Amino acid sequence: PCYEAVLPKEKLKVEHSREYKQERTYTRDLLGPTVSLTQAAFTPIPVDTSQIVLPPHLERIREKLAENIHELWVMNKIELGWQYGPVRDDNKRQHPCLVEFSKLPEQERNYNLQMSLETLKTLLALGCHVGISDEHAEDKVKKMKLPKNYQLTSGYKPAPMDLSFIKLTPSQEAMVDKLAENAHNVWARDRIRQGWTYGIQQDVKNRRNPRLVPYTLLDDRTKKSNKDSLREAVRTLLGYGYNLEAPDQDHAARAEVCSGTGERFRIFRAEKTYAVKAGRWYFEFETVTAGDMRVGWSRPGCQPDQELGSDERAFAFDGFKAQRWHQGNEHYGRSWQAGDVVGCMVDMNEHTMMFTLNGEILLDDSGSELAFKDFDVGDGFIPVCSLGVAQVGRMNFGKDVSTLKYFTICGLQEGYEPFAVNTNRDITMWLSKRLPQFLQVPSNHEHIEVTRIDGTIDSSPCLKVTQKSFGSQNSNTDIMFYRLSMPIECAEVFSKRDDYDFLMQTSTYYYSVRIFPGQEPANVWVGWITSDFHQYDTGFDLDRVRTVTVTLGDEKGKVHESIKRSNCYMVCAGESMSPGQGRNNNGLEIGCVVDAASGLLTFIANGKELSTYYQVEPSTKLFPAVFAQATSPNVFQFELGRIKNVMPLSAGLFKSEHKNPVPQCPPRLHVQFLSHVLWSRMPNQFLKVDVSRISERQGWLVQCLDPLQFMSLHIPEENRSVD
Amino acid sequence: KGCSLTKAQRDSIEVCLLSICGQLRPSMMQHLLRRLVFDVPLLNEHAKMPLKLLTNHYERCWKYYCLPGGWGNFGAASEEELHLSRKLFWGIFDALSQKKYEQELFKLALPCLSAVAGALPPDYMESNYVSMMEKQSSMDSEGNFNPQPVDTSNITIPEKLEYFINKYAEHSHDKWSMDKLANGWIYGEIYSDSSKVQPLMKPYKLLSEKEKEIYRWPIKESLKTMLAWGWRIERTREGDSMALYNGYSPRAIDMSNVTLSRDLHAMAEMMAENYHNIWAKKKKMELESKGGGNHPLLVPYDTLTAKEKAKDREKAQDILKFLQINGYAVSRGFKDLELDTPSIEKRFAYSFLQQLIRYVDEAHQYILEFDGGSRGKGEHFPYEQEIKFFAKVVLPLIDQYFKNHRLYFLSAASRPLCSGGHASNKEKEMVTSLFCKLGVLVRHRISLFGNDATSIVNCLHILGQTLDARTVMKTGLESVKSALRAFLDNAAEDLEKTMENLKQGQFTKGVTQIINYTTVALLPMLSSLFEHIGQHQF
Ligand SMILES: Nc1ncnc2c1ncn2[C@@H]1O[C@H](COP(=O)(O)OP(=O)(O)OP(=O)(O)O)[C@@H](O)[C@H]1O
Repeated sequence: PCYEAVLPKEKLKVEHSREYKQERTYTRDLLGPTVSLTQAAFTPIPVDTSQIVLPPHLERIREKLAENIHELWVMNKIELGWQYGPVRDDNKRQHPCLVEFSKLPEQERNYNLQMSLETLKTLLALGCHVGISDEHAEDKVKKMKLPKNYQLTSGYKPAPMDLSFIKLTPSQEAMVDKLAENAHNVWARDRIRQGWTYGIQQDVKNRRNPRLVPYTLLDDRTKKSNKDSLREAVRTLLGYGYNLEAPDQDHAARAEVCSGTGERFRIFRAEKTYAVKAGRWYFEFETVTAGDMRVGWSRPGCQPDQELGSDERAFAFDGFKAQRWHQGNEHYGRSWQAGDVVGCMVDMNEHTMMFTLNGEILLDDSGSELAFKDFDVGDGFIPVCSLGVAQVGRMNFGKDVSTLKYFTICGLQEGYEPFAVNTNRDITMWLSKRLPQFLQVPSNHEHIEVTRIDGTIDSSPCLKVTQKSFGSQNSNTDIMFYRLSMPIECAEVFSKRDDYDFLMQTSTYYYSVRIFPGQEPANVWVGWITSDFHQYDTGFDLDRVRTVTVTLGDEKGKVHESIKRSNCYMVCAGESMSPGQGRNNNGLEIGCVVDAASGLLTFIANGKELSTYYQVEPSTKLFPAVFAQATSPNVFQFELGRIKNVMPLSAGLFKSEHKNPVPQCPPRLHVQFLSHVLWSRMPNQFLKVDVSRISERQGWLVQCLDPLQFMSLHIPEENRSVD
Repeated sequence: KGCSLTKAQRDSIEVCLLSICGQLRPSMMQHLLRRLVFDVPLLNEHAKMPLKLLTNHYERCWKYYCLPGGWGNFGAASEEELHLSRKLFWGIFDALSQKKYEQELFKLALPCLSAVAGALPPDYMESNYVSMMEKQSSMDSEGNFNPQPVDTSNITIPEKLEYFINKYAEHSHDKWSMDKLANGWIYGEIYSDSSKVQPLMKPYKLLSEKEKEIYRWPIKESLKTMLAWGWRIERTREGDSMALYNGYSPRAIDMSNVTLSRDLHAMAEMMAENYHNIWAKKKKMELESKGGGNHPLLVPYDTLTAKEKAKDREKAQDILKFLQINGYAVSRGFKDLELDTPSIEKRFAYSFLQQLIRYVDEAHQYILEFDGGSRGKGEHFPYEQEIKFFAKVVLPLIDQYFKNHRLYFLSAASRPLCSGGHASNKEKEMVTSLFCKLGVLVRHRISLFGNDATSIVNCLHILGQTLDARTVMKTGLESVKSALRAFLDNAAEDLEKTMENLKQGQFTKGVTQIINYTTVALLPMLSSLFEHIGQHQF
């Protein structure tokens, strides 16, 4: 059952799959990118210690170290009431290992000796160096007395020299605690090797464990178990004088690398039509959590991908560093704590902007209160904010004057008006889109350049991709995703000098891609993709493509048919090369053929038919696509030519040219690339859904009762749909 | 550096170079700094202008060297700049120490040395790794260029390299033939230069056996001078694939289009200076053979201009590119065995402050000898130059260094300056020992001080309100603790006897000198101590 998958102290709730819900706009909690939840899977990672070689003073200390410490742990158990007996059963207060190490099973004695060895070697592997303070310390033998009755059956007196004398410094204590962490991690390693996983209770029948859990989440009683073993081991080791010198402890900063994909921040702003061109306005921004947030005014041309203040689009204020942001970073103001309000002011007519923090007006490094001295009106200014990783913020546009709390103390007497001072309908607020989409390559785009090559009598029409900024500094090499705008429609019902008749009745289409010399082709992938493809990764491989296998079976269970579904149907040119470095003579020519009647995706490279082939479902829209990493100024080229007995891609794409054997590249066809610079419109009204636990017998209830609707505009060629 | 210049010409050159270097990028001038580190320590009359230019550089770009990130636009240090700056600082410091006191030279040198000290990070680890073929011999003072050739005839090449130069011999013969084609030579039976007919239209399998050796031997020397620096070069399966696949018109695989890695671009350019220096060695030998007509291009490669340097970059680039085209691998000559970061002595500030320890203990021994000789009328001692150097540079340099690095010595990686700035506990306690020992040195010695006691008191009290006393009495070397306690107790009875003499006599000879020392130095000193104690709750 799924109820027992919940983390121990964590409580089960049924929550919205998406971040936002239906609530008041000023109480709305804007959310930044979330931290990557890598802690969900508890994978133990004990550090390997086989490479560790024990110092000679530690081999010829640890045998009697080990014997004394197991005599001490049997003392620690006789404290709880643990008695020796012939029978192995622990419940009957009898156990044959309470006797001296010679008499007790030598196998468990040796396991104790090598776990002591593991403790010492792991101290060495943690950098915890050990240096004997004085050899007279182990020359002298001080040993507390133990009565026979309080003692074990053996005459050995485990009590070493009085342990209250020695104290362990806090850093040494910390490293030793996380050494015990490593010990329980080794235990978890053993359990996983056994086949023994996390659960809620001891089920020898089900053969799961409950207690498998990270140390920070570990249970109290076993926590104290490893605490007592830790105390005993380190106290004895210090009692023998074998002083351990702590390794240097230097600070390390990770600064929230763990996040969903590469998104560092999310930008929230109003609609462009709400831009202010004259007057004076005021709004508020409430910082629920202190973080790397920015708030201020942006121009309508602000890019959702770039950070606020880097360019000329936006003017913003940063809290932690107390930095103003416009075309660079300069010092201004102070840092905010959780709950602070930092709402902004703008005077458009004299072209100035000011800021406050909990009412008091922030000042510059100099005495000037003016955050940004002077600026041109431009096309207007619109409220904006930036939320970092694991950041929560609220914006109040002053639709209701009473909700603006510091407005009365500062902003009202000066004459500032709320941004939504006179509006009957709520403000439409736009945020940065998370999922990338395919859009036309801009001409101004300095990194990607597209050339359309007209097809002559002897040459097919070609589209060639070039990088203008290749070989220059600041240029970041990352895999770009390219596709063609128009898709190929497969047949709805699968049927179960060239020859003019065959070429007229056929439904097979062909395009080819030439990888220009100098662009090594292991970085180039060629094939088809569908409209569902929206995956952006800095490192792409054919193994990680999303796929599913729907198996429809008959009544008794036989799989009478199985279907493979995937958005990506692509091949790699590096593996396509049969001769190593045999491609540098001339650019390699991947060729792709699609049979709309049968749904067969086969690839022909250098005149030979590659083994890889795909089968797609009927009525599937396939977009030609090439993914490549740039290693040369010239990356690749699209070719729209036709091989023998195959219809060029123009016939498949355009309906008016269905029966035209001559290849064509109409202006409608263009090369699009995956990009993240797009905004999304947050719906004004959301569905009303209430969830609650009825009872343990009845479970959690979900209810939605009132309808909402939106009219969607569907782009036919792109197989897309937007509100 | 030319000598025949007039004074006005020299001044014009100084101001031009000053303005240019001041307004240039910080990264550009490290090339010139590499010659400055070698020319300044002479500290002749010529080194004055280098002193100004170093002062202006380090005052402009201190924040770059101090902050690990520096300016975001300017970048950060490369650590060879740090190494050369360390060598420059130590050379100026010690050379100025062993040379005699000239008032103008020392006043001009102080800002420079004290600015290098401020620019250099205190915690700076010494780079355990060293350089190859340091070319200070090449930039020799006489002749301006010594193109020393690195010896390479000791290493031999294996059969892998045999096949490699065989294939590159085919490849070079291929460019021979395409240059032939682009030039216009044609096939024939007779030999004529004007007719454009070469006697070599017969194929490679018959091609003459002398004609590779003019490719082999130069390229052989080239690969051996690679392998002399420490390359261990190996081969991949690409050459095996070549072997398995298995006068004439060739085709050239385009080859400049493939771009190369940063470190191997640096690799090609450094091998390029080695081979251009070998070339300039034979050219210079030809010049002494002729006895005249000095070749203008005999200038160092660091001073050559890029157009003429392309002449060996093209061969560097294409030879390395064909090196991994035929599927070998590149290796750095050496990899560091171990980094000695645990050493607190590895910090710049550590070695610097122990150098201060030795110099101040030297000053202590001197002031003892000057007190033993102060009972003589004439204090004509050889150590006046040493004490002038001390009180004019080192103590003012101590002032400069601490008023540049307040935060580092006050930060113990606690929480201020989250970027860092940790001064270790024992470093801190020995700094406090230096403070107390300087105090001991300067007590009741104002009259012997040639009006330098004012600057001494300034440095003294700024050190007084810049202390780490809490750290020192929680952790320290107890002998250092005893020394500081003894200094504070000596001052303690000084205050009592100055209460006494001033109460028996309301108005103010050794006792007169010491009471003047009291009334003009201890009151600022006591104010600084008490205010520091009361602001940091010591
Ligand atoms: N190798 C061993 N040598 C000596 N005594 C042992 C050994 N293993 C277990 N014991 C004894 O049995 C007790 C239980 O140890 P242990 O933690 O291995 O139990 P477990 O029930 O297998 O659970 P887990 O290892 O998951 O915590 C110990 O406190 C000790 O008294």
